[PDB]
Formats: sequence, C-alpha cells, structure tokens
Amino acid sequence: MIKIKLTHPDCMPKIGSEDAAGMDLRAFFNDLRAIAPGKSLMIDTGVAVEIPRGWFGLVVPRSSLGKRHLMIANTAGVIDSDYRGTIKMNLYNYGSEMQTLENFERLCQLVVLPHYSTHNFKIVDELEETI
Amino acid sequence: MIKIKLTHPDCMPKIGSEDAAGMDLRAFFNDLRAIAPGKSLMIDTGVAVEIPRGWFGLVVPRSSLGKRHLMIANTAGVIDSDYRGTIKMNLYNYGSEMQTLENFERLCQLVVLPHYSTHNFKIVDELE
Amino acid sequence: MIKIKLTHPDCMPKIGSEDAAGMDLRAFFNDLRAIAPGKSLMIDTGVAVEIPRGWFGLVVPRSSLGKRHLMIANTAGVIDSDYRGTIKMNLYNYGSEMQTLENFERLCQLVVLPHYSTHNFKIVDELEE
Ligand SMILES: [Cl-]
Repeated sequence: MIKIKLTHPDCMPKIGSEDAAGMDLRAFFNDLRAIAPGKSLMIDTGVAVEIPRGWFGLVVPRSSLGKRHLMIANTAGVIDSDYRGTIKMNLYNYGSEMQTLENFERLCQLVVLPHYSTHNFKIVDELEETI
Repeated sequence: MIKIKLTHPDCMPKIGSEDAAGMDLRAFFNDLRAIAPGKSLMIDTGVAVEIPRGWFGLVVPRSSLGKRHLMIANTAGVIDSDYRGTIKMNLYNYGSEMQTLENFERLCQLVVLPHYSTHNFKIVDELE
Repeated sequence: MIKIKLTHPDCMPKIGSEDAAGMDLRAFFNDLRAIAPGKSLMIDTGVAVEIPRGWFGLVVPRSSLGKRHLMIANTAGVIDSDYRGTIKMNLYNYGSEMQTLENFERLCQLVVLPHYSTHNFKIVDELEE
C-alpha cells in the first residue's frame, strides 16, 4: 500500500481505471506560474508519498504536455521510497510561446515501479561474454 | 503474453535477442516524413497492444534518435493495459537540422514493465 | 546480482541507502568538459554491467541536472541484460548558458527494473475490449 498526504484535498491525484499505470499529479501554487520559453519553474504538487521499499515513483509528463512543449527539466522524476517531501515537478518550456498553469490542473503521471536493490552488486575484473 | 494487432504486417516491431528490454516501434507514414527544427510530427506506429493487467508499456526513443536530436514531445509514452488504440510517437525535433524519416523506420522502443496498482493507496493526515 | 566492471576504481557508482531507486553514474574523462548551448557530448561512465536476465537498466538524469538544462540526447538510456560495453551518457545542453562537467561527477542514475520478455507476444487479428 502506497500512502499519500495531501497538502489540500484538491491536490488529490486523478485516479484512473484499475488498469491505469499512473495517477495524475496536479499543480499546486498560490500565484501565477508562467513558464516562459527557455525557462523552468519548480511546480509543487501538494502530494507527499510513502512509496514502499523496493519500489520508486517515476514522474513523467502527461501526453497532453507534448502539444504544450513542457518537459520535466530533469527528464523524469525519481521518487525514492524514503522521500517524504511533496513531489515537485520542475517544468521547462522547450517551446516558443508562454505556458500558463491553472492551479490543480493535471500535469504529470506518477507510476510506481519496482527496482533491483542497488546494494545487490559485485565488482569484477571480467564480465561474462555475450559477443 | 502480449497481444499485438498490426494495422499491416510491415508494422511489425523489430524484436532483438532474449535479453532485449524493448521492441522497436516503426513509423507508419503517409505524405509527411520530415520534421523541421522546432516542429513535431505525430507518427502512427500501426501497433496496437493488449498488455496484461499489472503491467504497462513505456515508450522511449531508440538511442539512435539521440544523434538526430528527436524526442517524444511528451518525453515518454505510458501505454496502459486497457489502451486499445495504436501506439503513437509524437516526435519533436529539438536540434538544428531537418530529419527525414523512411516509412517503417525504427524510431522508438516499447518496454513492458510492472507497475503498482494505482488503486492500492490510502490517504493519511501524516506519515512516517 | 548486478556484476560491475570498473575502468577505474573511482568510476564506482554512488550507492545510496536501501531506499535508493538507482545508483548514480559518474563522468569519466581527464579534464573538465564544457557543453555549449545546442551541443552534446558522449560521456563514458567507465562502468560496464552485467544485469541479470529478466531485468534492464534505465538511465535517467539526476534531478540536479534539471536546473542545468541537460538531458540525455536519446531521453533515457536502456541497458539490455546482454550489453557488455561501458554505459555512455550522451548529454545534450538544451538551455541557453554554458554548462561544465568535472571528472567522476555524478550525472545520471541507473535504475534496474524487470521487463516482460519481448519474445513473449502473439500477432493477433483483434484485441479484447
Ligand atoms: Cl499512444
């Protein structure tokens, strides 16, 4: 079970069908968020999560953001299972015109994925051949 | 097993070895096959997929797109296990020269991955 | 387990806690490199990996590269379980000011995730509803 702390009930991510890979995180701010071409603004979501250990949160743009020429500055967010702040979406305008955000509009998908333990490795001199 | 509907056999993804993470989705073009700097082109793959519940499809560029300065406009496709349309690749030219694409050229990769059930959550006042 | 071969000890990726999704891959080059607006550079990590079958490597930027307006030219690296070369990070500057990268600087994260076999499919005439 994932658990979710909402800074405000309207921050609640849009949940889809059972088959949905992700839930949509919403913008959360108290002033104008106007991302100029070639600039980025860190947009809070007002959603803080405990993602269970062994998993992590992948944050990517909603498909609607393609026509808006917004990307996450760091390409994709990676929310570790010990991260306790609210998720932030550092959104960059790679397009040619102003992008304005409406408070609570759904912007990014959060998909929770399993990951191999980063402790489970060994250093070696030679890798096994697959030529 | 993933069920795949092709609009035509030539839309068949390029499958690698057993160890390959992804399959290469192909352009299914009509007239426009070039993307100018700062422009985008919505490319149908002609591949519709039935992905088992509990998984999803991640659509990212092939590494060869790097050289060509093409990205997906929305960075990565997320194909839900109930999505039945064909997969689209909305490619944006972020570089400085035009990129001409050949029909059925391998552009993006589809990787099918597990995801947590988005219904499996609880809202909490506080958390540890 | 992930078998790792290092070109140089210092190429060792940064390992976080049990809670870390990925390990931080490092640049491996002698002098400081600068990447001008609109330009790209193919950074070797000096890390070759043997990822267990069933799994793959996803290489995305560190969150810190976001402010520096750097991306992987191909958006995200996909490391197959049969890839035996060193992982490369082809970094592109999409911003408007010069960025500089130093040796063994943590740049990208390598996350290792299960994938469905790409051989386990069937071409079908109709899908369900
Ligand atoms: Cl699509």
